[PDB]
Amino acid sequence: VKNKCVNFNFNGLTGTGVLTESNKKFLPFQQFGRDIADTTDAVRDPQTL
Amino acid sequence: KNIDGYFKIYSKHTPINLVRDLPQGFSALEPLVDLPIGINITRFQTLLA
Repeated sequence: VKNKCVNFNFNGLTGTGVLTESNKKFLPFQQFGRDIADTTDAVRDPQTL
Repeated sequence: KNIDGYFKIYSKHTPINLVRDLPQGFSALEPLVDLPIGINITRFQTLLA
């Protein structure tokens, strides 16, 4: 579910946020993105890439 | 590279026109594959056709 306040855990990361589609293109190896403060801001969805 | 019980491989396929020596430049090395081998490796040899 996207664009909605949901408590989520991807691969057990945990946290609360708003899931939105991202135009940024991860490199194939990467799974987790992070912000300047080393806080998780972007993730790669486990079930569907 | 072998780290934390894992054996990782990197790659790059940059095209160059200077045959003499190593080109000034910057190619990053992405992690191609990861595999959990984990050996206390001490020696090294290459195989030439």
